[PDB]
Amino acid sequence: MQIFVKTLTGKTITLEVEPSDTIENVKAKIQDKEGIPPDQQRLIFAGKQLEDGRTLSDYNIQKESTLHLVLRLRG
Amino acid sequence: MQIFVKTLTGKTITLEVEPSDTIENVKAKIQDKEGIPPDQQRLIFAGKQLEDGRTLSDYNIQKESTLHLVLRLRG
Amino acid sequence: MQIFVKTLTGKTITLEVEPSDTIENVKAKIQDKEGIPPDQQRLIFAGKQLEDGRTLSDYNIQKESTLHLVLRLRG
Amino acid sequence: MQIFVKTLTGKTITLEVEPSDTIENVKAKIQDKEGIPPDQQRLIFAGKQLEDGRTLSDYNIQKESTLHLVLRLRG
Repeated sequence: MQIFVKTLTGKTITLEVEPSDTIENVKAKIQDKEGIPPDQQRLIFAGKQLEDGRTLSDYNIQKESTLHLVLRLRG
Repeated sequence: MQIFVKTLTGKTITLEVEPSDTIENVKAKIQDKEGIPPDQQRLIFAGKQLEDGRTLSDYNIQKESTLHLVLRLRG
Repeated sequence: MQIFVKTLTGKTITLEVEPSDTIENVKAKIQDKEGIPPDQQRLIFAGKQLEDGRTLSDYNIQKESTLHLVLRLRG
Repeated sequence: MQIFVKTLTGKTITLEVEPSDTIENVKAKIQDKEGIPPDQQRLIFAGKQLEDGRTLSDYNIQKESTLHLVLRLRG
């Protein structure tokens, strides 16, 4: 299945994922596509920051769902 | 199976792959060999731009097939 | 299950892991969260240095256990 | 099983591996332990450079075998 990740300027990243993929896997795929390492990534769905160890289905993220990407800064 | 990845100068990278390998896997292997991360890579077969989440067999890419590698620039 | 990795100022990194995870996998997860590559990491449990090729269950590390993270320097 | 990776000054890296592990997997473990990425690594066993896609058993690499590590430079 396909989902989308959007930056805050509305730039979009298209991903191929499975419901059993962890949020961490999704971050790895974002790194694969954009060079942004997982530790610098926060993903948000329905206003909620998503935890690395949980799956997409845990958050009811289904096909064509849109996630939001923001940076994690040091400190 | 074995495939070749050619740069635009005709330089060749030899890879060992399975038809069920994703294009992303191939890019990982190119990184394993040349240090070029996946997000900087564009793979082309028969003039067709190749997507990370799909497999080699999805494109009918066969033994001794040649992919072409070009860089992805920012913006 | 969830474990905690503690830095020496008592800063905490929380991880979701399986007992069958290798120490190396844990290091990969720490890299996923903090950007610290595995080779720079030493993990300690009950005063004992943990080996990359071994599992968490090999060390009898269970849920809510605390590991300590230390740096590996050159030479 | 256990194998050894030796530099040309004879410093040793100890690895635990499977016969079904690829040469690339070993290079990944060498990166995990020393921070040297696979593309900069050449491994030598029995006077021959080892190809990433082969398994250890393809080269008849056995328990207590020692591989030799040399750098790959740009050309």
